[PDB]
Amino acid sequence: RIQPYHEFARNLPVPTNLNLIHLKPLRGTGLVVFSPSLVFIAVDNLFGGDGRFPTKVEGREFTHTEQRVINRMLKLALEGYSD
Amino acid sequence: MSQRIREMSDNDPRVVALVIRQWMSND
Amino acid sequence: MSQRIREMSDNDPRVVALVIRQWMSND
Amino acid sequence: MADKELKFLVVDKFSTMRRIVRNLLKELGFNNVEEAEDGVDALNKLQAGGFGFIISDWNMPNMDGLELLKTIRADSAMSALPVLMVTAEAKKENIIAAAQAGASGWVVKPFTAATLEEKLNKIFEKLGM
Amino acid sequence: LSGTDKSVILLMTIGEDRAAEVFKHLSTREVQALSTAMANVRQISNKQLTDVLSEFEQEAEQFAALNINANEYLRSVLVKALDILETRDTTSGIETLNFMEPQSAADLIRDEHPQIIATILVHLKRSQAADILALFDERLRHDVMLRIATFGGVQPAALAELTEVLNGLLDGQNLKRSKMGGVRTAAEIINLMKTQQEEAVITAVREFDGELAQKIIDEMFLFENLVDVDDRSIQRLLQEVDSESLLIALKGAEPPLREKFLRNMSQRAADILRDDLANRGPVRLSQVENEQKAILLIVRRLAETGEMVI
Amino acid sequence: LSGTDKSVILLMTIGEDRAAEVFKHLSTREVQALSTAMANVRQISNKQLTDVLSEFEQEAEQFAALNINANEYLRSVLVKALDILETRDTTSGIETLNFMEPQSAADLIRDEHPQIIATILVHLKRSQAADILALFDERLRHDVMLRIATFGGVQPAALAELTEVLNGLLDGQNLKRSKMGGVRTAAEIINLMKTQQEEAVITAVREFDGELAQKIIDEMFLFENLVDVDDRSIQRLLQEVDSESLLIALKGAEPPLREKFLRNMSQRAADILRDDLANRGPVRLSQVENEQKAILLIVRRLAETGEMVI
Repeated sequence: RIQPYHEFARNLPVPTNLNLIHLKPLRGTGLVVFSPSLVFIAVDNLFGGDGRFPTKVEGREFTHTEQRVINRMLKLALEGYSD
Repeated sequence: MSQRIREMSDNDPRVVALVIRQWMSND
Repeated sequence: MSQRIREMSDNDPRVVALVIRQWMSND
Repeated sequence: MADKELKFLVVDKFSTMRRIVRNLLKELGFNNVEEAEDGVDALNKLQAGGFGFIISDWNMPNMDGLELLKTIRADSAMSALPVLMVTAEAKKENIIAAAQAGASGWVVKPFTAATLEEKLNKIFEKLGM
Repeated sequence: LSGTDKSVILLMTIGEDRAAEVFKHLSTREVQALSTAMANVRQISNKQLTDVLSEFEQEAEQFAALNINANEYLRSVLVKALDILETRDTTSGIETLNFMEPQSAADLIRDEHPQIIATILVHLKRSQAADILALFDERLRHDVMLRIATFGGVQPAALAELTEVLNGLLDGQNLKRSKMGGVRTAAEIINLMKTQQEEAVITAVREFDGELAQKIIDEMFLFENLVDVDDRSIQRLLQEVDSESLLIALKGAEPPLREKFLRNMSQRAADILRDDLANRGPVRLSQVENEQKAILLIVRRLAETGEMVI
Repeated sequence: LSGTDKSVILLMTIGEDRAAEVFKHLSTREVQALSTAMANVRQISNKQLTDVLSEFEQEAEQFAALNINANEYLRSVLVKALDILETRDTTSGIETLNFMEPQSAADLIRDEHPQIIATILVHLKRSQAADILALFDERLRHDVMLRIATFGGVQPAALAELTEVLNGLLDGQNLKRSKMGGVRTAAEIINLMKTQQEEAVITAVREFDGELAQKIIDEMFLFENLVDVDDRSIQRLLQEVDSESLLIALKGAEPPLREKFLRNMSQRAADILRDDLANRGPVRLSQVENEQKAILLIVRRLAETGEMVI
């Protein structure tokens, strides 16, 4: 879907993990948006979560371990996108 | 540290391996 | 200050580290 | 149109969520926003008066959203004050209890700015604002 | 010192080249175990060196060295004149599929093809295969039994491939070496809580899942279950429990458990304990809980030594 | 001299190059501790040198030196032939997550993901995890318990990353090493004030927050609470309190506390104290407060030695 930036911002659930990326040599800053549900699912899978107890988003900031998990996911996503 | 260290260093590695295997089996 | 200072200075640093570790553990 | 000088009280146990809600309200044209960390502080600030709308979280320390809503409704001076409920889990029993308590609206985390704007517009239309 | 420790000291004291040469004649499991043990070495004393060297000499004389490498020698002799370690590894895997818990093996092979399950169980011990089959559902268990009854033999290549796959799965499991996460670990955690939070957690788990809470309850020793323990174990327990500690702990115990303890004591001691219980004033619940915790620790210690059956 | 002091003297007396070489074989915590201890060194006497050198020689002979660097030797042997310190560090972090106060650890991991909390508690001791769970709210605690009940194991990489993050948080906390700022510190401050300002501060804090004042009150020993202390501790206290000091202090004490003190004294001494109280004239409140402060200091000294329970 192609739409103005304000419409895209208006349809983003909050809070959310927003990652700024650069696509060299093109000029500008790209965004990789990770929903909290996906982050929680990845954290569950990485740390032995059975998946039977979904974690409800309380609106809190991501912890340092969650930040590192997001880091790893973003690195994998950027490698895949570049390839 | 007598000559026993040097004498043991000249033993066949297979002998050392068998001694190690027996020691681990006895555990 | 007898020769013991010089003898201790020639010891392996790993030995000194292990002695330090044991001393700190005993605290 | 709703009065842009309407005073909003945002109650949540997380400061980041309160800041996000305040920024969303500012983007909607409401600049008079105050924040409360729990139900006790929210009630203390309500006793000061001057508020026209409340956005409160369900699970908060020392007082949950349902008890705060019941206390607000039990007060004659604030029984008509609209309260918006924001939660992380939309259990049917909790929603029914809040509706019986007199909740003006319900929002489920996570949500978008469009959903919050729609809820505010619906609440204002119901109140004739 | 264990044999692994002696071997590690020997490898450390012979030089890096000699130790590397010795590793070439050792299996992967032995090399991994020695490397793990070599990792945690912090110091080797004079006795730990001299005794190890002397024992190594006596062991080298025990089997009188010799034993040229069997595989290379056999291959050379066969080539000049004209199974083996693969057969030994298959036999070891057969052994490995018998020392495991029946539940673990059953869960490992539950999703396998019924013919594969039957083939695996044929090479296993009768008791282990019997226990594994007991944990399967009716249909799958009976299908495996019928396939066993008509087992026609497996080619060596297919058996070797199955053994290799099972070895890979076992290597993955050992790398994981799953830390105890079942109801037993929670029960151990729950038993060390205060009564308030322990009961609250138990009730909440029952609210979520009554079966799960019951499993945790069945795996926990929260006192008041010593009535179900045999008289001999209780009598053994009383020899290690202080009289005052037992008196304080039994103050908050139910009359059935109190009579269970009294019946296992001597009549004079039973009368003394009854008089002390009747005469001693109220005791704070925290002290009684602490004494019961100490008695439970004594019970656990006795059970670990085999002197008490729970 | 502690072992750290002896190690510091040894490092100072072997030269800068040798000390630097020794630091390369020590962990970061040990190096930091030695550097901190080396910082405060002002003088090393003849005994502090000779005894340290002799003890170092006897210790080097105790484990007979040896113990070539395990990591480098193991790596070389594995490379030539074909966990470790990472596993040891993970084990140490497991130990580190058990020696802390349950409240501190619970607050540290309160905001973590429930699966992360469950994973951490699985590797912890049963008692420590039980205490941590007791401090969580009902919903989060029960969610963590349910996740523990269905714990399926964690990959080594994720566990290592979590351990590294926890180690970083612990390093930050230790760098802070938060000086005691809770209600206990204020209670210690308040107990050393005069009665006027002490009561004024307590009343004002209650005006601001009754719960906060009650917490400070519960953490302070402002006398008149010795009635709630056991009889044995009071009897032990009377052996260290001067008769005149007790007489002056008990002049302004309530009749319940006065009878509590009298009941723990011998009957002749109790009668003497009663007669002195009845016959002695009025005593200035400042002197009574000073005597009560001295008695409280004696109580604190006895409690620190374990002879008195508060």
